Amino acid sequence: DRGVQMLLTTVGAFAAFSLMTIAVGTDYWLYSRGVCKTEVMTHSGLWRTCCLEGNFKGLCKQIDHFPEDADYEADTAEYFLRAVRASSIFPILSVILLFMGGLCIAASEFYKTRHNIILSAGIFFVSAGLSNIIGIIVYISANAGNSYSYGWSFYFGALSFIIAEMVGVLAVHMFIDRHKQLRATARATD
Amino acid sequence: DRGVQMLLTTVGAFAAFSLMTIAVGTDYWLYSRGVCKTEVMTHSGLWRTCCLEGNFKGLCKQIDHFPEDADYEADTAEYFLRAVRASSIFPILSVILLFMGGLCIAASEFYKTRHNIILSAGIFFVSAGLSNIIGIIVYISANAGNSYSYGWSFYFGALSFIIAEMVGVLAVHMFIDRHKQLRATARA
Amino acid sequence: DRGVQMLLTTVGAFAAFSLMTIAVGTDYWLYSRGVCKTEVMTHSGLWRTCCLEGNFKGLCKQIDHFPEDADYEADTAEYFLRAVRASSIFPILSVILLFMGGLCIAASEFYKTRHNIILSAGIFFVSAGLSNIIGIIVYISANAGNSYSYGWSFYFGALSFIIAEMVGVLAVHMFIDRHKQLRATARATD
Amino acid sequence: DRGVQMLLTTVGAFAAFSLMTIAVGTDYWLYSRGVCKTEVMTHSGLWRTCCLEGNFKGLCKQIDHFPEDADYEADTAEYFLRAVRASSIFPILSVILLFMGGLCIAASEFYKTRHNIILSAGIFFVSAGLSNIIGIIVYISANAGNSYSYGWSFYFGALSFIIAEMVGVLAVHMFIDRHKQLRATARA
Amino acid sequence: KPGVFSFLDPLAYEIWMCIVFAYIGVSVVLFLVSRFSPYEWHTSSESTNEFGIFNSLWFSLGAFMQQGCDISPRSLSGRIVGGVWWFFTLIIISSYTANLAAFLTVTSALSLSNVAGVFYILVGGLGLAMLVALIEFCYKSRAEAKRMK
Amino acid sequence: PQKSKPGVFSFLDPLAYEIWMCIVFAYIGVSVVLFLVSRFSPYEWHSSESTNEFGIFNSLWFSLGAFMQQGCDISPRSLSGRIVGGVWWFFTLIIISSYTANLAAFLTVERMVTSALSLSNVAGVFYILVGGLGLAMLVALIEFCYKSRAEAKRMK
Amino acid sequence: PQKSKPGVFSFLDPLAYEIWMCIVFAYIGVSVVLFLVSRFSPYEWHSSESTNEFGIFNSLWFSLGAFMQQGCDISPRSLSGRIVGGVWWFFTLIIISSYTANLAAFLTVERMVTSALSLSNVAGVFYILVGGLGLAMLVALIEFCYKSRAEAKRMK
Amino acid sequence: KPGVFSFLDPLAYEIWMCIVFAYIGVSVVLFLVSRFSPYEWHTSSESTNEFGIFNSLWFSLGAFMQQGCDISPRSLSGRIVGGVWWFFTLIIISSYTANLAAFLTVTSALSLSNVAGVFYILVGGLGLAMLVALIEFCYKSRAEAKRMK
Ligand SMILES: [Cl-]
Ligand SMILES: [Cl-]
Repeated sequence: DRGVQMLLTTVGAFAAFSLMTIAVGTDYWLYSRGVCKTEVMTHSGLWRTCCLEGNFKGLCKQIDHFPEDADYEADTAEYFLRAVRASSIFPILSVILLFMGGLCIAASEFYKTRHNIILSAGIFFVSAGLSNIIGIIVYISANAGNSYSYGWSFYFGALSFIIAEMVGVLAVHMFIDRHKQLRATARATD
Repeated sequence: DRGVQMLLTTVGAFAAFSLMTIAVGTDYWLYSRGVCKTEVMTHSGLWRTCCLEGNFKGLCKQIDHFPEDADYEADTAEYFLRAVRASSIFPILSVILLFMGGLCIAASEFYKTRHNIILSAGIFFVSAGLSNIIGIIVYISANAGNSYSYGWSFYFGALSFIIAEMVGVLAVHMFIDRHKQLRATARA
Repeated sequence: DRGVQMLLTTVGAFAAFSLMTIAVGTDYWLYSRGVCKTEVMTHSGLWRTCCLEGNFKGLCKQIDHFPEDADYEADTAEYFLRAVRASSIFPILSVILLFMGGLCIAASEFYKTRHNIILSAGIFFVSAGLSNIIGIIVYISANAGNSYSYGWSFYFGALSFIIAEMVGVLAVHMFIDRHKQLRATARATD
Repeated sequence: DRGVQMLLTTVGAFAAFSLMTIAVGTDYWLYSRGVCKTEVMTHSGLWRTCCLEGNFKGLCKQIDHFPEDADYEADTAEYFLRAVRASSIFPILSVILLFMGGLCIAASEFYKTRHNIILSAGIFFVSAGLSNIIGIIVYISANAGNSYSYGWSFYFGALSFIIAEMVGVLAVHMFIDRHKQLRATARA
Repeated sequence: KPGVFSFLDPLAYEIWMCIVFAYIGVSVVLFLVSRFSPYEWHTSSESTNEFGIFNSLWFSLGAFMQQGCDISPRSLSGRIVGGVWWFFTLIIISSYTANLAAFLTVTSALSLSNVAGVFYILVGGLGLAMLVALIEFCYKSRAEAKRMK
Repeated sequence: PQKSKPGVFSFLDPLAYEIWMCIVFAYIGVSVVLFLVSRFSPYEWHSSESTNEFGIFNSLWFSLGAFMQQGCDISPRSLSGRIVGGVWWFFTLIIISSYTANLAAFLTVERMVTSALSLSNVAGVFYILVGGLGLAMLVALIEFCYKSRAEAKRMK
Repeated sequence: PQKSKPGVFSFLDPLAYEIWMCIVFAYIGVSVVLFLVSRFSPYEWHSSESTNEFGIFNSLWFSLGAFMQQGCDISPRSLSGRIVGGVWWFFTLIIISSYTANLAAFLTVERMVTSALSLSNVAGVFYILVGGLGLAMLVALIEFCYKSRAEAKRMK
Repeated sequence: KPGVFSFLDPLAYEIWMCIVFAYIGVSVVLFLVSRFSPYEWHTSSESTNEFGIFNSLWFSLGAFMQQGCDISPRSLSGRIVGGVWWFFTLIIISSYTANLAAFLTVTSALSLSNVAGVFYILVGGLGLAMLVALIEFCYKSRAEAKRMK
């Protein structure tokens, strides 16, 4: 079943990484009323907003992450939230951590003797899920700061978080199984 | 006592089935003010409403489950609630589950070796109680769609739920005891 | 410590009975503004109200437990509360139960072999405390149904409840000790 | 390590005593708006208020603990709170308890056989922390009698409370270990 | 004019009745899913859990009463029952508290006349418990006496 | 004529004094009845110990925990004990909900004789807490001292 | 144009849908992290069993109990597990207080499309409960059936 | 404009600071009254209770958080500490909930922006916990290194 567990871990890691990468790259995060010219229904992601339907359909414009005049930067929380949202540092960090976990899984497959690689993969997947959570919260909060809906990229990211957490649990289970087998073999040989 | 427990289970099953059957078929679920022709003290059940006083006493009229005069249609969820109330699907399901639990009790009575029949009877009675709960909630919620009181058919249904739950507990206890005896025989 | 426990039980039983009897008999339950003629400061108990100070000091009048006109005998809770308050059935029942517990203790002193008398005394004292609680609640509720204070008879009743509960605990402890000694003697002799 | 634990306890005791002593004697408990003669940004301590800016900068005036101009006396409870605040009885008691706990710590160096001295030091430090808490609450409540902020003298007292509690925990641990060793030697 | 049981006002009478019915149903279902299977019994044999019908009723009451108990379901079906009962309890108790705050804010101190009903219920429950304990003790004493003969 | 701030013990304001007295009496009565129904019967006893842990001190502790919405490490197992526990739980639910409905509003009533709660408004809560701590310390110390003396009497 | 009564799922009204989604995600993440910090280290392991009972299923159960203001039969003992539990407890306190502040008012909002709460206003709470019961029954039955089949495979 | 930590608004900053101080003091006093006496230790010897400083802090946090824990004080002084902490927790948490209900009704659904701060704290705590665990693991692993040479 260990082989089945490894296959599930690899498939889930790849699926979560692909879903997160597609969610970050694509721009179907939010359907809302707005203007894509640089008010009609538009779909927007982390970087671009594009009109759908109408006569200007297909035109995309970069999202203005630092809007409004007079640039009221007296406070720090608003500027920090705007900067974090503009960089999208947490979704990209989740993507990077998912890639690192997949790399750790592959390296452990190559080695099959250093159990700490499995633990590192599990830690990477759990941290990727946490980064996904933080990025989702930051994105929604920045959207708050007029009927809207969430697109399939947003739910791709949510499913990526779910799958990353499941794969992290599986990797921790494999690490525990490896150490238990090592202890049992040590007991048997002595 | 296995015989006493079986007798109590059978008596409770019959009593709960009779109480739910009477509650479903009688017209004393609620007392309110209304008309039994085409405002006066009236008693209603699941299907018909009958006037209690006045000149039109004793005349029963079928309940308008989908009125088109003071409501003229409504939302989809409200229509679904009205359909569930009109069919009385959950009280009737409770009656059917109580009947099937009683038949399971009888089948186990003439099938001593089959222990899973006791378990089936217990499951049927517990599910009958749950269906009783759902039917009660559906009926009360549909009535919400200014003085009213519940009649003895409603409380007959409530008592049927209580007795069905107790009989389910007794049946599960009998099943547990039967498997205890089986494992004791296996050990010895 | 058995003799000390019995002495404490007897002293507490007598004290609680005396305090409850004084509280029920005396009329310093409530100081409030009112009229003792059949508005000045008056003191009232469970049966009588008497003016203090002024020129009509010392005159006592029986409390009107069924006041108001038109005799609105429509509901049942108000009439029941008024009747229970007028009879003072619960303070008197607490007095009777305290007397019964003291009698049980005295009877158990003569016998010293029937342990169920100690248990009966403990049950009587606990029930007397419960009756005291119910009577206090009924009295306060009927008073509710304009600045007032509670007199020393009220606090005599409260202290009677406290002492009755303590004596009930002591009596249950003595019953437990007697049964434990019986079991230990049975084990030793067999 | 017994020596390391004793060194940490001594260092923490001295640090907490110094922090509370500085907090009691300094005049940077609060920053507010007031007058240091007989409205301007100013800093206040337990005893004196000094103007921070303006023409009257650098002039300290004793705090009017019982004002009779804009308050014209108060209730008994308010007077008691004002007296407790004016005496600074609880911060000073915390200082005294920290000092006495430090002396208890030092006393055991030449009284290594006496274990109750460590327990006394721990009790003194814990009580000093509790007195710190009471003094902080009294000071804040008396200040309630529209902008302000607390200065480093206030947070010096807060840190003194934290360190006193930690040193009390360490002293109790040392006492427990000493009695552990005593019972181990008694066993063997 | 609020009665002695005006503390039940924030919820309708149908809500209280259905709360009782739901409590009974949840207790029965918890006991059933905990004890019906012979595979939960180890070798009279003993169960792998303590969730008999009486203990199931106690656990359900404790969960609804914001108190808890000394046992907790461990199987999947038992934990499903417990979690759904927890959700029901959270919603219902929160609704009762919010509606009770609304009812009370119609700041004057609460009078004893508004809680006399709950005091009466408490004392009646204490008396009932004492009666039950006394009957159990008397039955056991009679059993011992007839055994000694 | 300045507005009178709530007192140091203003946390008792939401309930009348009679309610507090009856709460204390009900707590005592429930603890006593729980101990009685848990410990009186010799058939609950096995040197010899009880089948349950509900002595008078433990019953008082359990009742206090139930009223404080906290719980403890023990729970009644018998029918009579569970009746006491359940009725006390219902009483606690009703009383605590009624008390905590408007507690913050009761803590800031300025009297002639939305804002954040201030420390003053809850200062009395802290004092009692610290008092309790001090009391407990004293009690612990006394016990230790007592035992020490006894050990001396055992060492001679 | 009659006023629209709250839906069956009106108990979700006090919080936005995004809050509910983030609550589910936070619950999953906290359970996973608690299991990880409780079970990953071989030094927490003694056939061989762990020093603690915080497997993934038990971690999910503990997290659900903490969020439901209920508790369970286990509690984290290690530093990291207690950090997880304490931060989840703080989150639960904040979120549950915010949700239950105005729940009854949210359950009776008549919309354009003090009174006792009616059964209809909480009917959706009951249905789910019964649904859960049914689901649990099904699950239990399935397990039994499965085991029965396995027993037959053992009997051959 | 409420910030990300607007859920702390119902209580003043001094109240939060004194809550932290009181929590520390209660935990320390509970540990002291539970463990200082050699008469509470039985024969390294073991204590009659599990109320070390770490477990005392855990018990105090659980009591304040409306969650509880797996241990409860049994001595008189420990139960005095626990009961007074229970009283403090009841008053303070009830006050916070009442003032938060007042603050939130200044019925519109709560937005994620109003609570996002608490989410941040949660995630931060999780990260911290993981870090701690990893650190501990490393400290054992390197130890095993010097245990394998
Ligand atoms: Cl984009
Ligand atoms: Cl009189």
